[PDB]
Amino acid sequence: IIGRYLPGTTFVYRVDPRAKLLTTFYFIIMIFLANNWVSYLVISIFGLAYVFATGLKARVFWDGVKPMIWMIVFTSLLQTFFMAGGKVYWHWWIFTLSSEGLINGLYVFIRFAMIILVSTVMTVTTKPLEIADAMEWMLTPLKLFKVNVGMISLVISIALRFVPTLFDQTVKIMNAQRSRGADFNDGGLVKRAKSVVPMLVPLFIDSLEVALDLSTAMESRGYKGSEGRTRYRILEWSKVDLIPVAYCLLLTILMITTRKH
Amino acid sequence: AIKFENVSYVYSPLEAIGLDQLNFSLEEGKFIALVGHTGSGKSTLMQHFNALLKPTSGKIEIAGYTITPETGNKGLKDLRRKVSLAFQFSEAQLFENTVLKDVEYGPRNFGFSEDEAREAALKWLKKVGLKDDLIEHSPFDLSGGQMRRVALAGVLAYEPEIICLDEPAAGLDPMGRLEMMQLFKDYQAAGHTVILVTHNMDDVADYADDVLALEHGRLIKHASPKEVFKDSEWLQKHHLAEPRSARFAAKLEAAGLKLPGQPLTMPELADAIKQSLK
Amino acid sequence: GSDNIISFDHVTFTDSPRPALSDLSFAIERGSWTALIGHNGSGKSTVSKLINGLLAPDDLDKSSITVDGVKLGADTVWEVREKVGIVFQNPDNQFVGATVSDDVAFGLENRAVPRPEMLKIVAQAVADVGMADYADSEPSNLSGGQKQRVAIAGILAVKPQVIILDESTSMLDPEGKEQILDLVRKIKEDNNLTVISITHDLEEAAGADQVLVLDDGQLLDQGKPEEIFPKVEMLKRIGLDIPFVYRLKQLLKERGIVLPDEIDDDEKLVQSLWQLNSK
Amino acid sequence: KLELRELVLLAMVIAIKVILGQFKVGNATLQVGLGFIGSVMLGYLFGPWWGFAGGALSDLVSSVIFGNLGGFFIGFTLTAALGPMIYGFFLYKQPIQIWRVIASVICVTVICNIGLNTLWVSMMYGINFMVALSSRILKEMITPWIQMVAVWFILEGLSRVKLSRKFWS
Ligand SMILES: Nc1ncnc2c1ncn2[C@@H]1O[C@H](COP(=O)(O)OP(=O)(O)NP(=O)(O)O)[C@@H](O)[C@H]1O
Ligand SMILES: Nc1ncnc2c1ncn2[C@@H]1O[C@H](COP(=O)(O)OP(=O)(O)NP(=O)(O)O)[C@@H](O)[C@H]1O
Ligand SMILES: [Mg+2]
Repeated sequence: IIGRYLPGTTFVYRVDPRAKLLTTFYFIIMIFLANNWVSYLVISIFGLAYVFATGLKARVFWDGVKPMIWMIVFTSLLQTFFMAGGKVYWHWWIFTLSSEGLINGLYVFIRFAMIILVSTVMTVTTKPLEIADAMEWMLTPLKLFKVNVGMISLVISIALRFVPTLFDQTVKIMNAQRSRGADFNDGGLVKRAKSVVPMLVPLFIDSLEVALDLSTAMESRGYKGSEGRTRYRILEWSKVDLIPVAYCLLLTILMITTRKH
Repeated sequence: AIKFENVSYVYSPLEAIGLDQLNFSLEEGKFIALVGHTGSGKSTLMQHFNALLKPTSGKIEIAGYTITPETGNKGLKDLRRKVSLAFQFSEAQLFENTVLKDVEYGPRNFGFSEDEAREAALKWLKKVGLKDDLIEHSPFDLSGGQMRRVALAGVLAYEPEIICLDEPAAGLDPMGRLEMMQLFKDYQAAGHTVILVTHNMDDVADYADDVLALEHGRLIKHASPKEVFKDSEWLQKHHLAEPRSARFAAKLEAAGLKLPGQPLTMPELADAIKQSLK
Repeated sequence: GSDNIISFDHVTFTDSPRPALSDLSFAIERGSWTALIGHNGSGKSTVSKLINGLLAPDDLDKSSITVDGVKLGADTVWEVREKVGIVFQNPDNQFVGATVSDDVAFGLENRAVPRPEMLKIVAQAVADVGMADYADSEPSNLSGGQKQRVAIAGILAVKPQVIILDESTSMLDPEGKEQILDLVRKIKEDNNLTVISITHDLEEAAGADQVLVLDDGQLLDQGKPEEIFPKVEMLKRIGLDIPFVYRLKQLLKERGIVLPDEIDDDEKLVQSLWQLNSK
Repeated sequence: KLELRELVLLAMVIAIKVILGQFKVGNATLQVGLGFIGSVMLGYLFGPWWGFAGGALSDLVSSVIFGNLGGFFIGFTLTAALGPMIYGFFLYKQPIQIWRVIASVICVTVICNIGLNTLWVSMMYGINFMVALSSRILKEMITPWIQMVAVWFILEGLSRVKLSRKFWS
């Protein structure tokens, strides 16, 4: 449940996390910029090339599609029914199928599939600390607004390190309360809402204790501030990082010409 | 009489054997104590008593109820009434407004009448030694040694029968530890089993009647502590500790004092020393 | 040679009615294991926080906290905190870094040590505590013993001159307690530090070079551990578990066997009982 | 303006919000995520102006650990950070009141769950705004009637904790 990294050897694993994260944001941006059918063919080709390059079995992608498949089909069907034009095919009182509606449903399912595939390739093919460092680096432009990014990086790091510990603490607290006789799912709305205080209040107080202890520790080891501190973990650009950008640029060129424009 | 038949829990690439073939029949009314090295699955076996977990393939006979791998979560509010678990840091489960309401939050879940629940909570705060005027203070406003006592009076007020305790006196002062152990040793006297899980071995030697030794998720020895601490070689081979009195007696036997009997407790060791010098 | 000196103190917390530490005066010789023992909530962690300048006395005019010949003041805490390192009670609360060998680099990061030096200092510090095989391992995959070992490595990376074990081994399996005490004593012998261990346990303090007893924020008695424990009445009245040897001697005295107060530790008792039986 | 203890507590509350996004309440007919509870804490304790940062970092950490399976996007971070801001504006330090919690949940549902989250979905998946609105109108119309009770009891619990000696200030 915690973490989704899957080790391997393919070259996508060697792409620097900042370059990969920028490529994913850029792919999400360039999804918007595709309307014509050949443009969606280009999106499909590039997404499937990236997926076949990451060298993963289809079951992890299916695991990434299963939670939100119902919303995918519901939205695709709503788009097909809402927009009508051309051949009418099967008809009803208001449910009017159409060739334009069918192709629009397909062209929204394509957007769903590509967004899911690219996001899953990000989450699966890079370590959580690597993504944390990538985001702490991407937050650099905020230095121009005089806001402090050292505080944000520290808060992200502490929260990321304490998510699993607090999850174990939470499940232990629920186990103790269930052993006392609590029922966390049955009894109506009022009972189901009253039975969340025992889940939270001991967790909140344990969080207060952990916060005080960790603040004392960091203050005792010499945390004067986030300015004037080197770093232990660093991200260094490689030659393989030229592979995304050259890819990431090429896609753009096609959408300059391939779409209706 | 608690009975376990081929009980075995498993955690996928991370399939871990958290527990293996267990074959034991705990009797009723005996201060059973669980021992084993760190990571020996004492807590996993402990959580099978109130069916918080469920055996992967086996059978549990607990307090007259039967637990099987397919048994659902419905109908357990009449088992967890007869089997109460006090986790390691029980003081980290207090949440209510006042100590009395926190203590009676236990019985209120098991169909106790409000007046009956309040009277039971008052009785069991009086028994655990909590102060009379400390009843209505906020549970978060007390010390550690008082939070622990409130928590212990919380998972024990509705008079369970197969109570299991994961180190109830981990961080108490020696007077408090002695008081809690006497409370439990007196609680079983009324006819309730007090299964205990302690890495400490002096109080197990002093109080416990049955000892369950767990090695790497499997029961290895189950007998009285008089017949478990007989040879130090086995205990040192299976990572188990030894009570201080037994270790001192073994060390003294090197000088050749030929101590009669088998001392386990400090008064017993002192009496054995006195009887030997004659 | 008094490495650490505390004169009259008042550390009234803020708000509470009674002071947390009344007039407290003690000294710590350099290189000597000095152990503080006190009742639960007698004001030991407050002394620990006072030593490394994290807190401060309220009456700054006639209160002195000298560390390594450097007085404690408003413009000196960031220097004294460099040469004193504290290991706190909770093994996992103080683990700040994302992973081992990244936590051990926190003390060096806070002092802007260049990375080429850090990459060797953290490796050596992890090697000292024997956690070499577990570098870059997540905190949730470690027990209490390993987390305390990595915290010791972390406070040793900055190369301190005082290690204050604020009840470091009060949450572990006795095997872990023995292992960590052996590790700390080995590090102290190798690097020539001064260790102050704060423990409610008495067996751990039975080997200390000096013992300081705190009662209600005051220094009750002070001395060597072979002349502090034998006055069992004080240790019983303040709520401290007497060591095994002295409890057994008290039991024998109750039964009718009188032994000298010089008889400390176990093998001395064994030998004395042997000669008594041989008669 | 935040002492180091309060920053570590903010990281704690962000972690709690990330965790509570997975614990669902309900049955097979209806399931409601508990993530909203995290928001109200970030609204109740630290206020709105730090509640925004708390929400944004909560969404970032949720994307890092549990995976942003819905596609990386900045609009989703904005919607996850625009909830705690409203919660803080309504109930940061003011005393407990039922009208405050009702208005808070209604305003967050109108502004975040609808009106902006639907706008981001419509922009990403290229569908018309009405289609996206009608696809998720049911849950965004049923959920506030449960949120206004769960948040009330959670706020009661927090108000009870804050009066103890655990909370320093
Ligand atoms: N849900 C689980 N079910 C079974 N085994 C588990 C589970 N989670 C972890 N384990 C592993 O099972 C082994 C035994 O777990 P556990 O029962 O916690 O040992 P334990 O010694 O009783 N814990 P402790 O109380 O600190 O001594 C360890 O290697 C755990 O990592
Ligand atoms: N933050 C605080 N605010 C008010 N009083 C406090 C605070 N911390 C400690 N005290 C009190 O000050 C006294 C000394 O505290 P402290 O030294 O932490 O006890 P302690 O011995 O460390 N507890 P323990 O760690 O189990 O030994 C006690 O009476 C505490 O209740
Ligand atoms: Mg245990």
